[PDB]
Amino acid sequence: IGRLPIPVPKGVSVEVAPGRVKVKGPKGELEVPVSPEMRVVVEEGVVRVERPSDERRHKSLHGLTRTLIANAVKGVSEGYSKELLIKGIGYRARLVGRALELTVGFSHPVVVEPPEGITFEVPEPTRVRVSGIDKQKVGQVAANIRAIRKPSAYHEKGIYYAGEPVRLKPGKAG
Amino acid sequence: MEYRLKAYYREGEKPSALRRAGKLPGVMYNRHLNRKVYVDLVEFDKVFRQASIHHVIVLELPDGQSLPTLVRQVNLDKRRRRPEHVDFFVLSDEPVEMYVPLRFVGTPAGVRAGGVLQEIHRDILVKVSPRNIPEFIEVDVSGLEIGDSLHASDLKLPPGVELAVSPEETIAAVVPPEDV
Amino acid sequence: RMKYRKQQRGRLKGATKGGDYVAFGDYGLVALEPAWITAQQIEAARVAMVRHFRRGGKIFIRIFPDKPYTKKPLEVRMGKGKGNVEGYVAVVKPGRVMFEVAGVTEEQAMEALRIAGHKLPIKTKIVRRDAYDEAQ
Amino acid sequence: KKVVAVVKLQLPAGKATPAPPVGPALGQHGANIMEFVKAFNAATANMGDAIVPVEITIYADRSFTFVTKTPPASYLIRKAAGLEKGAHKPGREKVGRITWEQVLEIAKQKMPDLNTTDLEAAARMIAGSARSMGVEVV
Amino acid sequence: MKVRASVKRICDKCKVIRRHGRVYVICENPKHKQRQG
RNA sequence: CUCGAUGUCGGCUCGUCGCAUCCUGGGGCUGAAGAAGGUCCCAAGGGUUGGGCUGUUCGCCCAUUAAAGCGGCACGCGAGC
RNA sequence: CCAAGUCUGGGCUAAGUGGUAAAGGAUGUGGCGCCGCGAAGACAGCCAGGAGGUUGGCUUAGAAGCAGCCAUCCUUUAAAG
Repeated sequence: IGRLPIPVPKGVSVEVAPGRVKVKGPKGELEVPVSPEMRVVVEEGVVRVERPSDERRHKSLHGLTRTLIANAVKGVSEGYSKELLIKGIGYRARLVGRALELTVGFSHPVVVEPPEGITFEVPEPTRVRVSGIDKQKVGQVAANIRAIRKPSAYHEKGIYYAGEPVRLKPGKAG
Repeated sequence: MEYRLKAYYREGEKPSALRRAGKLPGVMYNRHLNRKVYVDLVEFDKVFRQASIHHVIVLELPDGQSLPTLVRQVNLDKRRRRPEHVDFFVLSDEPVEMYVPLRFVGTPAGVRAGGVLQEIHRDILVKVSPRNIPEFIEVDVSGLEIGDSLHASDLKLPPGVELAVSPEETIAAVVPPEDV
Repeated sequence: RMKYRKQQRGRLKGATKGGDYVAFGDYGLVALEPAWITAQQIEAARVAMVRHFRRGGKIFIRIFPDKPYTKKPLEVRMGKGKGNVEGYVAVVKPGRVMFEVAGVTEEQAMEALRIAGHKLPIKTKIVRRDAYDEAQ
Repeated sequence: KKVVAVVKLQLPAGKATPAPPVGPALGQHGANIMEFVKAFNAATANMGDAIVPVEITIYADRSFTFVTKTPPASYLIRKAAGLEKGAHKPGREKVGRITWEQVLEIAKQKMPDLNTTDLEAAARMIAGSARSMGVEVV
Repeated sequence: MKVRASVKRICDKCKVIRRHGRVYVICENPKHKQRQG
């Protein structure tokens, strides 16, 4: 009925492997997992997740494999870039090539090294974030950076994903 | 309106097995004639539930003998309530034993006056009027504070008049939740 | 608590059911699995209700603070004539008609009770009569 | 920091800078005491002793005030009526009680600004907010 | 915030999050770390 | 059980688990600006001074300290004082 | 471990509950009755408006919903706080 519906365009290399569905698009044959009963189809332009029963575990499973491989593919069509905005009079942003940089923790040696699909975009450096390939991996790294110097809901000099409105805890007397 | 499905062996044992089934024991009684029929709970209840149908009888279809009945006695099982045995009277004509639905408007002057809240003792009435009384024996009274109380006296006996209870005693009254 | 002017020393031990049930306002506490209960604690619930309510609409009652218990000494050895009377309570053991009117016209009264008891001294539930009840 | 929009101010016509609603109020909220106040004088000064409510700021039409708009329900009702402050307590007290016709009449009297306006709206509102304060119907 | 027992949401939009039997309420209010696991 | 018998205080000497953690870190929280506080969950690793007077373990006082914790084993210890 | 089915049949948990405890607290899990609803085409998702006496009681420095003790209505359709 509705918990398994997706379209598989692009001439996507959307192909079932040995326990893993290999979704190949720009570079990575993203591994979108596969459980034994789930089972799925991809014909012409239609991509469907199967439901070998209708219990709790499966139902979720459906939502999963579905949205997931869904990902795998839409992804492979593009790649995946992360929208991160650094903002803080107490911070600098520069790529250096294959590395973090940036700081508010007054002893700037902030040397990271974009794992993979991850590339660094500093055109600012306020608007400055990353690109990846792996839906999550990207999110995760972003969090890495963010958290490592970010929080501040009362006075702020931080790194913000999209830049959520974040709290505004007043201070001394007022 | 109501109905039922017949018995065989009673007093207790079998009926119990019934409860099990989903049927509680039923005593079928009329002016000096009687036999046991059985209670299929679920619906039994629904109707019962009507309550207006617990005071004011209705027609029960049993084997086709469409007849008139009211509750005259019953055993609801303390341990969870519900029953231990359901008892009714099918009635010819002479209705004297009536504890029928009682309504009244306590035309505010209580909790919207002295805060006084209205306690109801009767809510219902047991008098006479052969196979003839609705779901509303009724009365009313704005007086709702001074220590005020209304009784079987003032009463106010509509249509098929017939006080079969007492020379007063009160229907209810205004209690000071906090004075007045 | 209350039992003023009693008549004797004490009761003793036993118990398994009774005869509490009806209704009486339709704001009721159906005691469920118990034993005696401190006339005081009782007062607890009393209060509890009283306050929850907007502080006036009057509740009712139920089981009385009828019995007297003794821990006997204060903590000594054990042999006195079980002397001394120290606690006074109600005695309800098989789900009972704990009767609490008030005029809250609400699951509000529900609440007040709800906890007065949830607290109280045990396992119990609450409700309203629905099999009515016929007296003389 | 300085929130800019019409600031509602309930005041006493003839007067000119009510401590509570116009002293600080106008000033910091988005309006202003003595000047909004005196233009006001110019105006509400001829309608002030049964409740004078107006909303003010430096607003469109390019000016200072905004809209002088009929005394609140209950305030004008009582204010035409009789006793003093709120009935200390409404509903339970039943200390202030008006009269039908009298109601429909003052009702039409000030009626103008009435929400869409009508006899029923006027008298009915009178009873409603009237009771609201302590101005019940009797 | 932890309490072996009680936890009954309150940040009003306060959430019943099952985390390893961990009876934990998640919210948007530091006040509500409802940890009763 | 124990009396044809099990030597009970306190203190030494040598301790050994416990955690409801004193000090140590990890922590979400604040009525958290910093700082320093207080509030709980995780974690016993190591650490967990000297005197005074009192047969007192307790305790009060002196001077420190990261701290100078509670308590299990006949309130551990006479075949060891 | 040691004699004897890692029987067959239909179920439920999955925490190892086997292998110990309460008051109590819960979108656990599974099971059955009452309500509103997909064609007065639903709900979570989501557009826009979130109304005019409402902004009436003590405090009135403020209840003039969102300080607190009383009311519990009027206009008017997003429909009605």
